[PDB]
Amino acid sequence: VVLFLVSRFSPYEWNEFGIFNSLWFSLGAFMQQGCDISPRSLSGRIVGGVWWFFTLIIISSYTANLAAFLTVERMVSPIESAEDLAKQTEIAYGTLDSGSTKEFFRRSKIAVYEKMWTYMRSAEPSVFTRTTAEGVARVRKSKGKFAFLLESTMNEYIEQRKPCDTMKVGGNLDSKGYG
Amino acid sequence: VVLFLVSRFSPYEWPPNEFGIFNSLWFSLGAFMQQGCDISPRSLSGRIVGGVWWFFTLIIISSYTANLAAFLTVERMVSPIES
Amino acid sequence: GVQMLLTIVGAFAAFSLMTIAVGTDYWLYSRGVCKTKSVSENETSKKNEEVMTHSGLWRTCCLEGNFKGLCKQIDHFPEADTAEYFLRAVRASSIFPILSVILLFMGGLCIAASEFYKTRHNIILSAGIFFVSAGLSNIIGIIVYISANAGNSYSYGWSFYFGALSFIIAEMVGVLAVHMFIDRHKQLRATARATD
Amino acid sequence: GVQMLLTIVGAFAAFSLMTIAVGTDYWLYSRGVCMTHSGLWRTCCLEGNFKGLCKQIDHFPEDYEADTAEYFLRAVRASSIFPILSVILLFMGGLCIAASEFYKTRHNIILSAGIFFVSAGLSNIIGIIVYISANAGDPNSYSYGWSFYFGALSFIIAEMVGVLAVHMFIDRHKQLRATARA
Amino acid sequence: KTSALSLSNVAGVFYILVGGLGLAMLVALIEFCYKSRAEAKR
Ligand SMILES: CCCCCCCC/C=C/CCCCCCCC(=O)OC[C@H](O)CO
Ligand SMILES: NS(=O)(=O)c1cc2c(cc1Cl)N[C@H]([C@H]1C[C@H]3C=C[C@@H]1C3)NS2(=O)=O
Ligand SMILES: CCCCCCCCCCCCCCCC(=O)O
Ligand SMILES: CCCCCCCCCCCCCCCC(=O)O
Ligand SMILES: CCCCCCCCCCCCCCCC(=O)O
Ligand SMILES: CCCCCCCCCCCCCCCC(=O)O
Ligand SMILES: CCCCCCCCCCCCCCCC(=O)O
Ligand SMILES: CCCCCCCCCCCCCCCC(=O)O
Ligand SMILES: *C(=O)CCCCCCCCCCCCCCC
Ligand SMILES: N[C@@H](CCC(=O)O)C(=O)O
Ligand SMILES: [Ca+2]
Repeated sequence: VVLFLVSRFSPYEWNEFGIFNSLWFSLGAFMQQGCDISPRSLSGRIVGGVWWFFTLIIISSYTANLAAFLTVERMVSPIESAEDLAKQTEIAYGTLDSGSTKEFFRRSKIAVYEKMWTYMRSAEPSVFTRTTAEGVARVRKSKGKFAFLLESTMNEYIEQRKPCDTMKVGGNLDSKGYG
Repeated sequence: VVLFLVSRFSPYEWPPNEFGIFNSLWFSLGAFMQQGCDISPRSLSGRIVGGVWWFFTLIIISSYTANLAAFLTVERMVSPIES
Repeated sequence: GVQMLLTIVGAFAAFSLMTIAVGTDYWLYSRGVCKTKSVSENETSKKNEEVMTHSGLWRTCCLEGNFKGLCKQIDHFPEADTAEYFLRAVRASSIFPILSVILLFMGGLCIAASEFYKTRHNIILSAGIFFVSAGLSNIIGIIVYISANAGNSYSYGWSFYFGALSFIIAEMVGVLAVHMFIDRHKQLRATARATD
Repeated sequence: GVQMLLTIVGAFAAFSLMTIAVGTDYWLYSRGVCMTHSGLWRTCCLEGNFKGLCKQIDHFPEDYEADTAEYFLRAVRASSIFPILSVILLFMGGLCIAASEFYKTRHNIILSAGIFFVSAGLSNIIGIIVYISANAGDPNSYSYGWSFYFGALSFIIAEMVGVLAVHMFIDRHKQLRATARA
Repeated sequence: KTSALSLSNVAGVFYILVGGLGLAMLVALIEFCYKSRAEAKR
């Protein structure tokens, strides 16, 4: 608009830099291509000089790592925090029956921790598993529609072992230890 | 072919431009190579074809040059077992 | 007749869209707190709870929770150099977003005055400069607003998109205003040549 | 005319090559189940215990999650709309050329044919891209067969025919100006 | 390692290009239909 304005507003000059030819000139400069018309006036050349400098800085930065952004397979997750489980209902989750990761839900007064328990009780078929590896394996076969809740150390062990199809999301919710 | 089609088919313009079947190939080739001279499309339909071709060229050429840097800078790869 | 008509509609639309954007606090949807939080820990337990927010340029407010419908003034000078002081001063003062509103208003007067002093032609040109200048001021305001907010997810609101939409309309009016100035002189020169 | 004849021959070659490529099974040579000469619709067997057994490819295999952008790529792939749409447009182009001979007065049927052939070529590009993109989302060596190149060749023929139809449209409209010059 | 670009990683720019060519032909034809109809009246 400015290039068209400066090159045509003056009645004492009556260039080919109309409104539509100005759009083409600016587009050609940014695309790193050539022009068919070039301004012949001081005001017009200032507009075309700062637009070439702007183009140079912007096209150099963009082309820096264009291939890297095109060849990156970023690791995306469905959920990050425990709060996500409460807010949805599609995926499921449970805990090791007769365990210390279960009693922590029943005896907690926190809103998030009380809500998740509610979802568990009325979850047919039951989500609790009598043995550890009966849950972690059911997760693998569930097509992603289950999230086990187990301690950090075990989840790190069952994360480096093949088939590495399981992983950890977010950080711990409580700090405790064995004895 | 599209650039030639939209620039010559209409009989309500007659040769309105130099964009024949032979100069369209030359224009497209120059644009892709990041060279170019002589003629640029002046009709609305022709400008659209040139604009997308310029956009297409910018991504492909930049991707080639950016990726070629990695090939020229391949770091020495080593087998898994290294001790 | 149909070109002047569009200019008046465009000028009114662009001016209305920009003043609404300045006056409505729905520029950004992010996470934050509303209460001053510096209440000398009178209640203490009622610590700042991070809730969905809809900030603006002058005042923030809460979008959910127990504090819903509570607002607050945005502290742009929290508790250094020449690159993080002038930028915040511009952002705090919002000179450019306000300047864009002023220029659009000034341009409207020139269009309004272009139906009384029809013999004068530089009035229409002055309007074109104001509408183009207003668009350039709207660019700076958007850049400053985004740059300051970079000082973790967010989503720009309708108010942000009203100023952006105002820039496009203002630039279109500027082109239409310059084209009227160009056409006027062409007619004036054509008639003068015919008389010669 | 000589130019007209080459257009008629080109139209029938492009239609035949595109039609064959759709119906054939030697688009790709890859290792899997049924060396396998995978096709556009059904994959078959090569050197092995089975050598003729063919099976309809499962374009929606369950292994996870179906991204909404990945669900629409596999829908276009599975239905091969673009390769089929390339055949239809080439067929329409042939009819328009034939219809021109019967009338020879309209002049707007020779342009219509040119649009179809150019449009047919553009559809074939999409079909090629969709076919390659879908395969690249699966697993360490592969090579395309003659069926794939028959579709690629048909694109070149179709575009060449499209140019001829436009040139005939231009030429016929030039003669009218000369006749209307006196 | 240093991987080579695949058509999947660039097919997006191919769909815009084909879309632009189709749009350009549509624009040209629309202006053709307008002039052709107008010429009949005149
Ligand atoms: C840098 C990012 C840019 C993003 C945005 C890209 C699009 C910009 C539009 C350009 C106008 C091109 C077309 C101009 C057509 C001028 C000619 C015209 O309208 O018609 C005259 C002709 O003689 C009879 O039609
Ligand atoms: N969050 S923290 O690191 O300050 C932290 C660290 C720890 C906490 C509690 C907290 Cl809040 N409790 C545990 C305790 C709970 C029972 C298990 C281990 C001891 C006895 N010790 S710890 O692991 O040292
Ligand atoms: C004429 C020159 C420009 C040619 C067309 C350029 C189109 C740019 C890319 C298409 C719009 C994409 C919008 C973002 C969508 C998304 O992120 O999901
Ligand atoms: C002759 C007219 C010139 C008009 C120049 C307008 C633009 C000036 C700069 C605007 C932004 C001010 C600087 C903010 C950023 C910073 O310094 O931190
Ligand atoms: C601080 C930045 C201000 C930007 C906006 C200022 C616009 C000024 C417009 C003046 C137009 C003058 C045109 C007529 C001149 C004349 O009488 O010859
Ligand atoms: C105006 C006509 C245009 C015709 C060409 C447009 C083609 C658009 C893309 C078609 C195939 C898209 C396949 C899915 C892509 C994806 O979401 O990954
Ligand atoms: C996807 C391919 C679509 C192909 C569409 C072909 C259109 C051909 C148009 C030929 C010109 C028709 C002009 C008629 C004008 C009129 O009489 O009103
Ligand atoms: C100047 C002309 C520009 C033409 C722009 C045409 C845009 C075509 C876009 C095709 C998108 C294909 C479908 C992708 C769907 C998705 O993954 O979101
Ligand atoms: C006058 O108004 C004529 C209208 C003609 C409309 C049809 C033209 C379609 C051109 C675009 C075709 C794009 C094909 C892309 C591959 C399928
Ligand atoms: N370590 C806990 C069990 C951990 C779990 O169930 O995830 C216990 O001894 O009860
Ligand atoms: Ca480089």
